[PDB]
This record gives sequence, C-alpha cells and structure tokens, in this order.
Amino acid sequence: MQIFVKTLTGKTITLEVEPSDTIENVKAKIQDKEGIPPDQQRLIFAGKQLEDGRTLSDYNIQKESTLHLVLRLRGG
Amino acid sequence: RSRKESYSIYVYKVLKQVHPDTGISSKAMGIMNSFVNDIFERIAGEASRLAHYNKRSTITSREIQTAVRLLLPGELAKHAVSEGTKAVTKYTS
Amino acid sequence: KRSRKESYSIYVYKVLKQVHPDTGISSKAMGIMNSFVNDIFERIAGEASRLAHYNKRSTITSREIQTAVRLLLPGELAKHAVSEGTKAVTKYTS
Amino acid sequence: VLRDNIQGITKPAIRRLARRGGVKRISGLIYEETRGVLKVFLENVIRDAVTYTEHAKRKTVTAMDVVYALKRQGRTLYGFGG
Amino acid sequence: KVLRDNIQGITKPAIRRLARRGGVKRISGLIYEETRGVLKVFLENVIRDAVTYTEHAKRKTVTAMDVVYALKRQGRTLYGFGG
Amino acid sequence: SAKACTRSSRAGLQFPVGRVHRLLRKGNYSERVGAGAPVYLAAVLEYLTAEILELAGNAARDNKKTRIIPRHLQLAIRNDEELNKLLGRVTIAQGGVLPNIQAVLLPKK
Amino acid sequence: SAKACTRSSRAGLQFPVGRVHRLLRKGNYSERVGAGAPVYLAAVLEYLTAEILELAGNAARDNKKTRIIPRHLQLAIRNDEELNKLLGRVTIAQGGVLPNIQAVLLPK
Amino acid sequence: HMALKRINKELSDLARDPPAQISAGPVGDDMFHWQATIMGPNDSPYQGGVFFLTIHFPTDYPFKPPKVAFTTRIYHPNINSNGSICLDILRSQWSPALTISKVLLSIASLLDDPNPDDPKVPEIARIYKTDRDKYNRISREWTQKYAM
Amino acid sequence: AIPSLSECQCGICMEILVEPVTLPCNHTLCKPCFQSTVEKASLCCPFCRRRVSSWTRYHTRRNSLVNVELWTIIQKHYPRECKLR
Amino acid sequence: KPHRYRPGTVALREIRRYQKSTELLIRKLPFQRLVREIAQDFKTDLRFQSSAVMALQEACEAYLVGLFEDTNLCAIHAKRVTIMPKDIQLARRIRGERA
Amino acid sequence: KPHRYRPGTVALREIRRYQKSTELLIRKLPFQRLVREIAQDFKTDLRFQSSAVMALQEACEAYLVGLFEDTNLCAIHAKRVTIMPKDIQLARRIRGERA
DNA sequence: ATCGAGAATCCCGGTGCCGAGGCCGCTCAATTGGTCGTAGACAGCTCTAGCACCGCTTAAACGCACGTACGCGCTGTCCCCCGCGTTTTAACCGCCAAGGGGATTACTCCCTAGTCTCCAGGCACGTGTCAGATATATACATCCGAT
DNA sequence: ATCGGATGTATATATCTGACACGTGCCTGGAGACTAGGGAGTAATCCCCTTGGCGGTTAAAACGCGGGGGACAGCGCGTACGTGCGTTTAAGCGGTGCTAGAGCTGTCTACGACCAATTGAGCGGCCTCGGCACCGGGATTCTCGAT
Ligand SMILES: [Zn+2]
Ligand SMILES: [Zn+2]
Repeated sequence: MQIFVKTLTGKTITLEVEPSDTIENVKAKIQDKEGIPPDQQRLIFAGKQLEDGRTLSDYNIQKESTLHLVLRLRGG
Repeated sequence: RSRKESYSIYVYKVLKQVHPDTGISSKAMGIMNSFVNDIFERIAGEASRLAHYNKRSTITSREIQTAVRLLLPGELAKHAVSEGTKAVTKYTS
Repeated sequence: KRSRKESYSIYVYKVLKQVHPDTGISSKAMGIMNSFVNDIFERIAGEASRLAHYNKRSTITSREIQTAVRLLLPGELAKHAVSEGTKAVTKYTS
Repeated sequence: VLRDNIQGITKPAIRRLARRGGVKRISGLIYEETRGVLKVFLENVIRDAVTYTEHAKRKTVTAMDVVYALKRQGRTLYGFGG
Repeated sequence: KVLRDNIQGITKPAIRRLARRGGVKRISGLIYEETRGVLKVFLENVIRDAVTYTEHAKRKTVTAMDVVYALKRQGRTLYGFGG
Repeated sequence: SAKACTRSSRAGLQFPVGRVHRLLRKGNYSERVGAGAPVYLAAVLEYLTAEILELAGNAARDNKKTRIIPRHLQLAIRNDEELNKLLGRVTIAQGGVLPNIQAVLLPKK
Repeated sequence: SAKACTRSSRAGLQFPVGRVHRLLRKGNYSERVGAGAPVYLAAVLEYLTAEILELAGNAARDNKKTRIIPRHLQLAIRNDEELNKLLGRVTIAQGGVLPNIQAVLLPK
Repeated sequence: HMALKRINKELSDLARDPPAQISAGPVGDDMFHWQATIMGPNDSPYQGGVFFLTIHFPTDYPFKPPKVAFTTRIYHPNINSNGSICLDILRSQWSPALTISKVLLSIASLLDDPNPDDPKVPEIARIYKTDRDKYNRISREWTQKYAM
Repeated sequence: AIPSLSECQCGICMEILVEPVTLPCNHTLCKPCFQSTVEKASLCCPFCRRRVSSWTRYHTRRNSLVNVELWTIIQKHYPRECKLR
Repeated sequence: KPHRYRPGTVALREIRRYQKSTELLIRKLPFQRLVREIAQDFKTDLRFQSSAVMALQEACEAYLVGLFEDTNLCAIHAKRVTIMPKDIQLARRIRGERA
Repeated sequence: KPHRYRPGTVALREIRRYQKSTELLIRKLPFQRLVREIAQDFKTDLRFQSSAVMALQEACEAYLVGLFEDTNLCAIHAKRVTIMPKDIQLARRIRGERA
C-alpha cells in the first residue's frame, strides 16, 4: 500500500503502510524517513484533520490516497 | 470619456428660484461647487465624529442637526436647523 | 466591577525604561503621554485615509502612512520616522 | 441663580497672570478689557461644551466634553483625557 | 536647464501695487527685500506639499488639484479651482 | 409623503437626496447611515446656497450687471457678518478685497 | 522574519501591533487595511514617544529629580526646534511657560 | 568586504582559544556557512548527548543577526521539531558587540534550563510544568536514543 | 592616567579607534562603526542598549559626535597604526 | 528711613518667581461660580464634573497668558513699557479673533 | 508753471483704483519661472499644469495682500504712516507664522 | 568709578506621608488556520496638451532729478501706578449628610444593508445669440496757487 | 477766503464677438420590492460622585498715601521717499511643431476579509516602602543711599 503525501515544500513522499496500521505507526515512519518529529506533522485528507488517536481504517483510506502535510508553529 | 459629477444644475435651479432674471458665469459656478463640497465635507466629518464619540454606529438626523448647531454661527445655525427639521417632517409624511 | 479601559501605559513605561533605566514617571505626565500618542495616531490615520481616498483607492498600505508621516512631521523628524518605519517593515517581512 | 460674578476675577489675579506673561508695568484700564475677553472666551467654550453634553442625553458636563470643545476650537488640551 | 537668481522677477512696482491694494499709503525702502524673502518662504512651503502629493500618485506633472489640496492642508482653503 | 414622486420632490427640496445618500454611504463616515440624514443635509446645503446666491444677486443688481461674477460673491460674503465668520479662512479666486481706507491716512481738513 | 511569536516582537517594536491594526480597521478610516500599515504606524509612534521621553528625562535629571512631571515635559517640548513646531497649538496642563524676559525691560 | 575580515578575525579568535564543550568551523567554501558541535552538559538529562547545528551568516555582518538551526532532534520546550531555535538573544536581543562564541555559550546556558516564559511548543511546555519527573523521563527516552 | 592598550581597541571591528565617539552611557566606539550602525540597526549602544536617537539627531547637525580629547590622546601616543589606516 | 525698593525692581522678582512656578494663578471658588453662571444661561440646572472645571481653568489661564505675551510685545513695539487696552485690541485684531 | 500733485494724493488715487479692480498684479512669466525654479530645486524634471501656476499665483497674491493689511495696521499703531520691516516682523510673530 | 547694611534667595539636614511600582487573579480579544471573492499591477493603446521656437508690438520697468514732509531725537511737564503698611473679607481645609443620575444588564423589535430588476436624470456634445468689453466723444468732480 | 486752470473721473453711444443658455442621444446610477439580523430603544437596579452645610484660621484682598519714573505734547532738522519725465526691456500675443505622458481598457494573480477555537497579554484590585514635601537653621547674593 503506497500512499502519497505532499508537504508545504511540494515534495511528494511515498509511504508503505497498512489499512490496520495506526496513525502512530505512520508518524513514526515519517519521522524515521524524514527526520521531523511527529508533534508538528499531521495528515490532512478531504479537508479533515487526521487525529493521531484514530487509526487509518476508520477513515476508509483507499489505495494510493493523497494526503496533505502542513507545518504548525506555535507563538512564543 | 468619464462622467464628472457636479451640483451645477441644482445651483442654477436655486438661482432661478431666487432671482428669475440674473444669470451666473462659469467661475461663479465653480466657486459654488467648491463651497458646497466644502460644507458637505465639514458637516459630514463633524457628524461622523459625534457618532463615533458616543459609541454609536449610525448617522441619524440628530447627529446632522447637532453638527449644524456646532459649525454655523447663531442666526445661520438656527435658520438651517429650522429648515432641516421642516424638510424631514415633510418627507416622513 | 467596572468595564475595561485600554491605554498605552505599559508600552510607554517600557520605552521609558529602555531610554532611562533608572527614572520613573508620575501619573499626570503618564496621562499626558497617552493623550499625545492618541493625538498623533489619529492625525496620521486621518491624513492617510484622506490621501487614500483622493487617489480612488480602497486600501491603506505602508505607502499612504509613509506619505502622511512625510507631510505631517517637520524636516528632520519626518526623515527619522520614515527610516524607522522602513526598517520595521523590512524586518517584519523577512 | 447667580449674578455679578465677573468681579470674582480680582485685580491681583490679572496682575499675576500678566507677571507670568512677562509684563513689567500695567496701566489701570487693562482689568476691564481682560475681564471682557475672558468672559467672551468662556462663553465660546461653554456653548460647545453644553451642546456636546446635550447631544448625549445627559445632564452632567463631563471633562471629556470640555476637551472635545477645546480640540474643536483649535486649542487641543493634554492631560484630562482624550 | 537650471535657473539662477530669479527672485528678482517680483520687482519693486509689483510690491508697490500689492501694498496699494492692501491699503498702504507710504512705503519704506527696505520693504521689498523682506517681502521677497517672505514670498520665497511661502512658495517653498506650498510647493513642498504639492510635490509630495504628486510623488505619492506615481505621476510626473503637478495638477491644480494637488496645489488646492496642499493649500487646504496648510490652512488656507482656496475656492474656484475644483475640489 | 405620498411615496409616489422622486425623493427630492417628496421632501420639497431642490438638491438631490439620492446623491447625498450615496456620498454619505461611500464617504467612509460611518458604518450605517440613517434614512433621514441625507434629507436634512440636502436641506441645509440648499438653504446656505440660496442665501449666498440671493446676496450675490443683490450685489450684482446694485452694480448694473446681470451675471454673477466672483467679485459679486466676494462682496456678498465679506459685507455679511454670519457668512464672514463661516468663510473667514476661505480665499475666493478672482475676488479682490473690500474697499476701505484707514481714517489717519485721509487728507487733513 | 520567522513566524510563531507575537507580532510586536517580529518587527522588534514595543508598541502593540495588534491593537493598532484593530484600531485602524475599526476606526472608519478605510474599507481595507493593509498588512504593513500597522507595523509602520507603531514604529513611528514608538519613535516619537522615545524622542519626547528622552528629553523629558534629561530635563528631570537636570532638575535634580528622578520622576518625570508635566513641567519637565513642557521644558523638553518647548526647548526643541522640531517638537515645538509639531506641538504648536497643544497646551500641556500644569506645564507652565518658558522663562523669558524682554531685553528692553531689564534695568540699565 | 568588512564581513570577510570580521569572520576571519573571529575564526582566528576561536582558533587560538576555543571554549570548552563548544566547537565550531566553516565546512563549506563560503565563509558564511558554519557548523558547530555541542556536548551535553553534565547537569542536564541530556547526558552523553552530542548536537550538531548549522549557522548561516547574512550578507551584512554583524549588524544583522546570524541564523542558527539544530540539525539533530532534541526534546526541548524552547526548540522546534524541525530544528528552528527560539532564543531571545537572536532576534529582539541581537547586538553588534555579540560574537558567535557568546551566542553558543548562551545556547548552552539555556540548554542547562529551558525558558518557561516563551516556549516554542506548548504541549511539551505544559507537560514539563505538570511534573519534573515525567519531563525528565521523556527527555531521557528521547535523547539517549537520538543522540547516538 | 595613561589609558590601557586593551581598552583602546574597538569592540565592534577590533581595530584601532579612528575619530571615536563617546555615548552618554560612557561607551566608546569608532565612528566608522557608529555611522553605519544607525541606518539599518537598532540605533542604540551595542554593548549597552541605550537609545541615543535624540542625541544622535542633535549632534549630527552640530557635527560634534567625535570626542576631540580622546581622539587626540591615542593619535599622539600611537601614531604608527593611525598612519597605516 | 525705612528701606524701600525702587519702582520696578520688585516686579522683575515677581516675573522671575511666577514663570518658574506652575500652580494656578486664579482662585478656585470665584472661577467655579463664574463658570456656573455662564453655563446656566444656555441650559438650566446643569451639574459640573470637577475635572471639567479644572480643565476650563487651565485653558483660560493658558489663553490669558498668551494674550498678555502678545500685548506686551505690541507695547514694546510702540516704544513703551506699559500695556494699554489698545495694545490688547490690536493683538486680538491681528490674531483674527474679533476681526 | 508746470503742474504737479502734492505727495500723497496720487497714492490715495492708486489705492482707490486698485482696491476696486480684481486683476492680477504680478507678471505671469517671472512668477511661473520662479515656481519652476523652486520645484526643480525640490524634484528634478517636473511639468506644471497651467491651472496649478494660476492657483499658486492667486494664493500668493491673497496672502501678500493680507500681510500688507496687517503691516499697515501695525505701522499705524505706532504713530506712523510708513510700513517698515519691523512692522512685517511683528505681524508675522503675532500671527504665529515664525514664532 | 565704590563700601556696607538691610533684605531676598539658595543649601543642607532631619522627619513624615502617600502614591507608584510590583504582584495575583482573571475574562476576552489577538493568534492560527483555512477559504474565497476581488482589486490593483501590469502590458497595451490613444490622443491632450505642455514645452520650445519664432517674430512683432508697445506696456511696463528703470534711472535720474527735484522738492518736501515726516521720523527721530531732544526737552519739558505732570500725574498715576508702585511699593508698603494696616485693616477687613472669604478661601480653604476638614467634616458630615443626602440623593440624582451615570453606568450596567437584560429583553425585544424594527431599520437598514444586501439582493435583483427596471428605467429615466443628467452628462457630454452641439449650436444659436446677446452682454458686455472696447473705443469715441461730452459732462462734471476735484486738486492746486492766491488773493 | 474762492477764484480759474488743469487734471482725472464719470457718463452717453455704436458694435461685434466669444461665452452663456438651451436642445438632444443615451447609459449608468437611482428607484422599487423582499429578507434577515443585528443595533438600538426601553425598563429595572446599583452606588459613585455631586450638591448642600458648618466651624475655624489664615492667606489673600481691599484701602490709603507718598512719590519718582514714564506717557505725552511741542520743536527742529535733514534725510529718505513721492512725483514726473525720457529710455531700455522683456512681457504679451499670434501661430506652429511634437512628443512625454495622462487617461482608459483587458488579464489575473496575490493580498486581504470572514469564521471557530484557543489561550496568554493586559486590566482591575492590593500593598508597601521610598522619593518627595515641609520645616528649621545657616550661607550667599542682588540692591540702594552715600560716599
Ligand atoms: Zn569599529
Ligand atoms: Zn551603553
């Protein structure tokens, strides 16, 4: 299962995941293959925030899904 | 071309209402236009400041009346206020 | 309890501490400074709005405020204020 | 009701005001003219202040109305509000 | 195409005529230099604001509206030129 | 009113009411504009214009003329007292100055 | 500049950028307010405030005092060529007047 | 121009007496690009940690501040996930008299204790404020398996 | 007393002071650094952070920023580095 | 025999003293009564905030001080030292207040 | 045998003649050249609308007429009939133009 | 040119008081993120008029000479503010008492901005004609030297 | 005191020319009907602050008197300014030539308005201690009648 994610830099990243895999595993894969901690990294699909607690299977994620990645920076 | 608005027709109508025989030249027309614009700007600015100072958001008649009472001297202000009240009363019915 | 009333007290005191690290300010002079800040702000904003409306525009960008500052202030204060504001905008953008 | 209160501005008051103004010698007819001009100025300010406090549907002439009137006349005042 | 020492264009008879309109019966001999200085100061003050107004508009010609606006800002409102 | 004629005719005026209303709305004076404010403003403007024009017409007739020129406007404004205070700082172009000579400057008896 | 901090700190200012922006937007000055206007205006206001405050503190120290009073503000305002021109008609409450005696009135 | 001479003089200054626990050097051909290495302080939960960071020098120096970013990942309230550093002395407290040695010393001093006033990340900040033990344990479990 | 050789060095460019200026907070810099600082920096004392905006504006027209006595002392005592500049 | 100062040498002392001072030169109660009497003509039974009276007094004193400065300048111009009503009249005419 | 007027009557006749008319009193080309010189001193390569030059000339003439009225009043105030530079300076000082 | 005595002003030290700068609790507005209708930047075209040049007048400017009237300095006179001492008046500080209305909150209602559709009011353009400026020729007010 | 030049100003009349007054096509902005939603009107309540009042005590105001300095009128002068006439000059008017640049138009891309959630900057209330105000003592310095 290859999933495309596009960040704010326009880079398309292909990730190998499973429908039963939780978003925690996906975030661990992202931090391993990109070197960015998952605290500031979350997925966007169909205009809905992908909360880390809920798994991918509950979102009906299908083959070759397109995800958006946006960096969030907090004031201070 | 582009249209340029002016109060020339209305000033001419008022002049013909007051003096049926006298005419008016171009320079006096421009002077009247400038005077009308200046008075409009003065009254509108004073009314806006009055509306803002009292935590309001609309310019009703009474703000205009108080602006007129503030700007014009005694007799002119009294006559203008009377005329404005008469016009509003005639308009509302 | 009464409602909130806003003022420029904290920022003026911070500027005073930045200028003289050992001098306080009385309340009367504090209110005077607050009134001065309000007066200058109103003057600049009104001039900028008039200038923007004179050119058939609908927005107040830094150009209008800069021209208003040039018009309102004397010869040297205008130059220094323009320099400060240009520096602030340049630092804010990047 | 009150009457004949312009005499409250005594001669030493005018003399002290002139002394602050930088005046060394004062004639004897200055006081009446000064009282007249002060009265005129007070009427001019008070008329605008009373109009301002009448517009707001109030009954007490707050200091903010006086500040507004002075600013309108061209004599901006610092310290009492604004 | 620069211009040098052009303040002399406001000659003595012009100042005399202006004073006569003002209501002066007798004129001293040192009035003219002071009047020329005052006129230069006033013209500089007005033209500075006019040039600033034409600068803000990204335009290369000063129009009557800019001078009218500068005079209105300076406190001496002018009638009969539009506005 | 009858709510059948034009707005300026309904209020019994001559200056426009729609144009004044639009100028008030688009002039960035307030968020909202009342329904009676433009009528009052137009009435005030019309009264002031009528007063000035009447004075100028009288001045022109006194000078054996039929057209209002800036000189007549300047004379009418200056000779009045209320309008003189209202337009104290206004400079009428091509208007001139009132004729007067100080008493001292007159020839000795 | 980097994001993720207060707007008053991105430009290095001390006056509030957000409050100035809100006042400009809700002040009935124009339909739309640009992004760069509040920063520029706040910088100008802060510069003027610092300019007046420095001279006021200098006068206060010259008067053997460590607390700014309106008299020091009047002294600082009227002793500067440009600030006097800017604050022409302004009357500072309880500010007094500058010491000045005409040379003709002085004794011979 | 003047920036080249200033950079050369200060790299000489760091050469003939480097402060302890701090190293720095220009790896790229351009003098603006620099790298720096900091070892974990003894009085910290980051024991045994080594951190590599990069420094970018703007065109005009020293009147404009330089930029510093940690290449490595560290669980710190004042640091960002991507390596962006939120330090007071860089942007609103920059001064021409400051040098790279001083700013690295300040970075180490704040690595001794995170600033609670203006944290970069709020969740880890409030976790740290909640209890010291949880913050220490989580900082350890991040740093010992990220430093090496 | 004779000033120390350590103190006469400029803090900003680490060069011998040339026509230096003294800030009201008793911090001295060479004028080449000071003139370039004002246009595009915080316009304050670098070691100290003390605003000198009014001081700078007042002195610039008077052209009295440079300290004559300090400049003369180092210029006379150590002319050799001044000449090579 | 008792010591008496020359005419005019103590007026300079008064000028020096009052220019340094910043207090109010007119008494409070007479000015308050005058303000109330002036105001009651336009509308009845007004109530005055004390700050309004204070501001009115400050403005009046500032205006009178400025007027006395200008009239003293006019008197000096007229090759005199005393100030006379015609000096004040000329100053107000030039300033455009009365026209 | 030749007839000439006493000094003073021609001045009164000129005053009465000039106050009655409204034409401009300064030659147009010298004033326009002066305005162009000042503008080019301010900003280089500027072009002027004719109406702008006319407006500047009208404003300057009105200002100078007012200044001369005030100067005449000042000169009369000091038991004189000639206008002198100190009269202009005093009028400008009282008007607040130069302080 | 000065000495010295009477008097006003400034320095210094000691004591007391209240207001200003720091701290804590807290409610709301500034920040972040995203979405979307629109404004003004830009390239392109037209065509207005501001600039430069020339030549011919003749109206205003310039320089010089003559006289005269008035701006300034001086002298003298006089009278009226100034400075000081004494007496009478109410300003001011403090205190207490009462209540008018400014300020706040909750509820409801109706006034106006927004929308679309329709149409005529005035705006640019054109043409006819007479109000007034120009020139020419009388009639009267006014200024000046002098009996 | 006016008399008679002598000048300038006011007044009656022909005329013809460009600006004012009016007619016309049309198109852009004003007018008309309907909805919804927020701003403002209105009623009830609190307690803040404004008005009224009395006692004392004392700094400030009112009154009177001696007099010295400055306001003011008159005289004399000589120098700067008005008035007029001949001359050099640059303004003023006409006509033409042209191109810089103001003004209008089509695209569309990026800057800015709107809305929810959220939490930290800023505001209200407390408080305490140090800077400022006041008083008593002494040193310093303008000042004037007499040398
Ligand atoms: Zn240096
Ligand atoms: Zn320093």
